[PDB]
Amino acid sequence: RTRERLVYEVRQKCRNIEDICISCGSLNVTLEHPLFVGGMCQNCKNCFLECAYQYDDDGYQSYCTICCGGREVLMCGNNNCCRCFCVECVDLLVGPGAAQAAIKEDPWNCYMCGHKGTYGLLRRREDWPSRLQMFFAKVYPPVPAEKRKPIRVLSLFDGIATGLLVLKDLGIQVDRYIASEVCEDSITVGMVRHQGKIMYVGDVRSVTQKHIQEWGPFDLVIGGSPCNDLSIVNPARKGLYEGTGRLFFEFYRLLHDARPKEGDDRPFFWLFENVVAMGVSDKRDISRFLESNPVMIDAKEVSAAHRARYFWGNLPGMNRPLASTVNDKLELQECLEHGRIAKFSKVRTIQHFPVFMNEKEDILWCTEMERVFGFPVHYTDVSNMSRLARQRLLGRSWSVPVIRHLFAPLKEYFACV
Amino acid sequence: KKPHRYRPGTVALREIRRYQKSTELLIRKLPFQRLVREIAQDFKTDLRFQSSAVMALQEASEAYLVALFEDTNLCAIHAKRVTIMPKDIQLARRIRGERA
Amino acid sequence: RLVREIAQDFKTDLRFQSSAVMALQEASEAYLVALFEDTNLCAIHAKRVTIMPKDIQLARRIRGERA
Amino acid sequence: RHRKVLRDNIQGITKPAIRRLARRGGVKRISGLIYEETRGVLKVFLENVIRDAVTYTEHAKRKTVTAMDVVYALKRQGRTLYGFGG
Amino acid sequence: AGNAARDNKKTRIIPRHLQLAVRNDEELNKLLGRVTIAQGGVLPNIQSVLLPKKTESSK
Amino acid sequence: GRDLIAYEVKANQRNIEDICICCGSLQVHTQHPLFEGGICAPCKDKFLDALFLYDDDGYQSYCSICCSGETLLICGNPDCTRCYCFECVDSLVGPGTSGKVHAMSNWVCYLCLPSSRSGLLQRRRKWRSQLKAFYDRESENPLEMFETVPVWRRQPVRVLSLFEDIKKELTSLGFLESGSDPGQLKHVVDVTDTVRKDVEEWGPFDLVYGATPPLGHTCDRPPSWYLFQFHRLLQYARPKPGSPGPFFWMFVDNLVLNKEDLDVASRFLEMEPVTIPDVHGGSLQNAVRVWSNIPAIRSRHWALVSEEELSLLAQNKQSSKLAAKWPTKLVKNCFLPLREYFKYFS
DNA sequence: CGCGTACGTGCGTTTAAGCGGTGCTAGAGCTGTCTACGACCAATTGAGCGGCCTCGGCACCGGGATTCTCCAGGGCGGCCGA
DNA sequence: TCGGCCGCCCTGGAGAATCCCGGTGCCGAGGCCGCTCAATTGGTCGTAGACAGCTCTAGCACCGCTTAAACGCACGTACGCGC
Ligand SMILES: Nc1ncnc2c1ncn2[C@@H]1O[C@H](CSCC[C@H](N)C(=O)O)[C@@H](O)[C@H]1O
Ligand SMILES: [Zn+2]
Ligand SMILES: [Zn+2]
Ligand SMILES: [Zn+2]
Ligand SMILES: [Zn+2]
Ligand SMILES: [Zn+2]
Ligand SMILES: [Zn+2]
Repeated sequence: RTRERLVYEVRQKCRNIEDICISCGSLNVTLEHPLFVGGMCQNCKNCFLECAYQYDDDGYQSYCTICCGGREVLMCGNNNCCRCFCVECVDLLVGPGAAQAAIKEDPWNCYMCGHKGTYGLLRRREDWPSRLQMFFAKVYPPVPAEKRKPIRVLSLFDGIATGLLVLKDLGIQVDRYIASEVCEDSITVGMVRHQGKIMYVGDVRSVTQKHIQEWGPFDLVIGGSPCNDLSIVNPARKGLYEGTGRLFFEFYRLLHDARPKEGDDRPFFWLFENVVAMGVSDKRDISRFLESNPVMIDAKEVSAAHRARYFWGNLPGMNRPLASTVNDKLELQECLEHGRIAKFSKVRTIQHFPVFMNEKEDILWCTEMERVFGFPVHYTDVSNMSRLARQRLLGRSWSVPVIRHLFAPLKEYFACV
Repeated sequence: KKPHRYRPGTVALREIRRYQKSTELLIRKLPFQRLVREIAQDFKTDLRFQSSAVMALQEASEAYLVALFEDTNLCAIHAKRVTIMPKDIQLARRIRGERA
Repeated sequence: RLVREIAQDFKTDLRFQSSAVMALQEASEAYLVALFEDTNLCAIHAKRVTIMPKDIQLARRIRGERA
Repeated sequence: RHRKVLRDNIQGITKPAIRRLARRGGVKRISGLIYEETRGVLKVFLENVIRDAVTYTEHAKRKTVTAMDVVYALKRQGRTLYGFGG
Repeated sequence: AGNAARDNKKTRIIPRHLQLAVRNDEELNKLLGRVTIAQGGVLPNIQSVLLPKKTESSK
Repeated sequence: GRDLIAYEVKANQRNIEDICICCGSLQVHTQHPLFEGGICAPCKDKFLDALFLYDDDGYQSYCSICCSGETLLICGNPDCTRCYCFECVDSLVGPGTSGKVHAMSNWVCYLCLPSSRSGLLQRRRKWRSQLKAFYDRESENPLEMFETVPVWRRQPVRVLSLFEDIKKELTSLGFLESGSDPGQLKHVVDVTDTVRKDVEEWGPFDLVYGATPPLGHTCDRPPSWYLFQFHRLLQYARPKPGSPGPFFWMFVDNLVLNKEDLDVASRFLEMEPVTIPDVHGGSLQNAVRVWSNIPAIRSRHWALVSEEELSLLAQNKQSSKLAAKWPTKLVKNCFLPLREYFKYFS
């Protein structure tokens, strides 16, 4: 109401659109809107952190990209776009009745996609990916090669031992690989694929500082806590402080136990992963506890999956843009087997059945999902585990080439094959 | 499977929450008044009562019965049951020392 | 000695008449015999012949002495 | 000063004493955890009665607890004792 | 009773408020044990055995 | 035989290590932790147990030196928590002196006096490390043991209170100086935006206290939050590894965390909780669980206190919530062993 | 109805309650003096209760959020006994 | 051989009831006023009680025998409890 009245003074050439917060109409303009012309208040910036990369079960965004609220949104018809625009924002910044006019357009393109750049009072700056990139963005020296040693890796909430597989693919010599896990299927996977070399512990809630000390020094501590109780798109979520969210704190403890003391300058590195859909207070508390700001890395650059994840850690050069390698499969069609056709160009895991086979809507294959996530083929085919269990295992797992990108400079710090 | 139906635990416990959170009288006023008059017929013929006297009798009688069903429910729980029985009321009144 | 120990918390340097201690002992033994009668009724009501601390707690709850 | 603090006299109430008080109460079979609970209940009962009787002695400006103060302390708690003067 | 009235979002003490005020306190309940307050009711206190088990099996 | 142990040293020319100074016995298992001399095995076992045990009535339930129940006196200088029996004082320094000591409440005890040689008492230099070795040999449990802080090398306590204020308590307990506000306690209601840089700016901390909300659920934030933030800021406030500095902590739960959160807290704080019941007013009043690394805090829990009765009290308190004060007085006592670590304001 | 544990029974030990003396002394109990504290009575007034009034705190009505409650279902699956 | 049936997890969706939120209305409580009788003040007696003194009763303390009973250990079968 008040915001709508203000926008009146904006179009009467009495107020600059760049001087008003186009999300909620607050006067406390501090930052500029990264996607379009206008200002942004701090409160809306926090809302913008949570809501932009939230997707519903249909594979489209949960909320409007502009105001990061809205009660009824317009979905986008154009290929590979997942954005939504709430009716209210469209009926202000573009013009009155433009929203219902977009409702009636059966082949409709949203304003983020359409070829033209000017749309009424709404203007889109062309540098929005780079500004968005920067918006979401004790140093050890290099060790000389002869002094390099095999890496020792602790992987908490190890899952299917993706980290050891990545280090093997990079040809780094692994002295030992200790892994905490509770799911029998996931325990089996590591044993088989890595030939018994993986020391399986059990419940991470049994792991003491004494255990960590007597297991010998660790060179790399890695992990991803369960995201079911952190991800905001779960209505029944218990947050960071209840249910399975609190396993992150156990990770924080064992990382603290595994970190060298001050004055001991031996090389040590860590990587923690979580979903982008994590709450403002949850994300803030995690970011404060790990004493760093997260780097946001999207799988779509190197892994042909729309999987935007936060990575806390101290791996060197982890800000540098992702450079694809020829080995990597940037296309979903370059991962499916012959006779199957990809609906979309990227799979969505944070149409429901993204396969066209024999003019029929088929579901995603487990092995094709393996190839998408960058795992060497038939990695999770070890025991007599259900399709549901293998799907859940691949879903919770890391994107392999993203982990290869992050782990890549560790080759300059430990012994290589 | 169109008409909805609850469980025997649910509706009973909702009634327990409803009648614990309320204060009003549960016995009807006129049958309780006829009961008080018929009991008073034996001790003296042709009484008269005040409305406040009958309401005071009803307040004290309902409070006495609610405390009695509290001890009755404890006696029922102690015998590994949930259903109260006349054994429970006789036990509660025999431990209160009122069997005379 | 139990009566003197319990009395030492309320007042120091007390002094008991022998008849007072005998009256306390009469009253306390009669109270415990009545309590074991209600405890025996609570034991029989639970289809048992063995009294348990549940029976003493139930007897002192129905009497109104959990206060 | 010249008064040793009496202690652990709740164990002066022996197991056969509570056994005989359960025999007079008509109890056929006594469990092992009866005795601690019975000592606790007898201790709380003596606490209440002596808490009244010492206050009756206090107001009388004496230092001797009489049998009459015990009878007054029990008759106040609705347990009228006979044989000691009402 | 003024605390019990403020909890119930009321600025007038009804006998329900005196009932909750006396019976929640332990020393006032010891003082007024054998005392009935008219139009009081009882305390909202349900035993922990008559409720259905709203739990989940860990295995 | 208590006037004989003052005769075996002076006349027979024997070593104090060769006589049990506790019960007068001639059989010596080990060497006494606080002073030079020997201790028989039962007195040794009981002496260790007595330190763990916490008494509401006095600084020590049973006597320090010989572990007797009665004949307890209070230390004169209020910055000391030591308590000795009358029979130890009579037997060692001489008859008719215990009465003189007990007669005043301002009589300087043996550890506060400039000279520690009274006539039959010998102090130990850097005794706390030897004391840790004493716990290591027989106590079967290596409980968290920070070096003791001498009176001469004493520091003003730097306190960080999270989610609950204790300035009134510590002021009543003599940890914070009244009248003068240099700011040796910082109360921080909101800590979501606290950073290591902030804590470094706030000055180095020696004691960080946290506590759960009171039973009236004042705030609409899950109670585990207090625990987890307490752990985080705790780790931040720990001194740089390889530094002789005391760091104490204590997280207190007034039965607001269920068994899940209880095990979680017990795991992070790496010990079992401490359940404390309050003075019965007929049946049971309220109770509180406490994690800490402060000496004689783990043994404060009383085995008589059951879980089911505690669950019932919790559910009668949570639903009723008549009183809504944080039980400051309940958790007030538990800091009492800490008295010998920081300066006391009378 | 099955199982197992824990309580009653019995015998040998030893712990101390009970009884019978003495002592002494703290303290209950009685008696004598007296004085200050409360009953009684007269004056007098202002605080407390009957009566009036007016107005807002709460009872009731109506609508939306919501929130536990009950049941369908996917799948699954294997397994299984038909 | 081989296809069709009961736990298990997981999940949530209709759905009847309940909590919250407003809107209206009413009657009961808060506040004002007269008045009148009970609270107050002043004074006076009379005896209840405070206090000194004496005495002499019983209460506490100690000690030494003496068995009565409390304790401790084995053991086995009857009852508590789970199904
Ligand atoms: N309490 C616990 N203790 C140990 N592991 C647990 C756990 N709770 C959940 N987990 C495991 O931790 C995993 C976190 S999902 C992360 C999987 C892993 N990062 C990967 O790349 O495969 C889950 O698969 C779950 O099986
Ligand atoms: Zn804004
Ligand atoms: Zn919008
Ligand atoms: Zn689009
Ligand atoms: Zn000894
Ligand atoms: Zn001292
Ligand atoms: Zn001593």
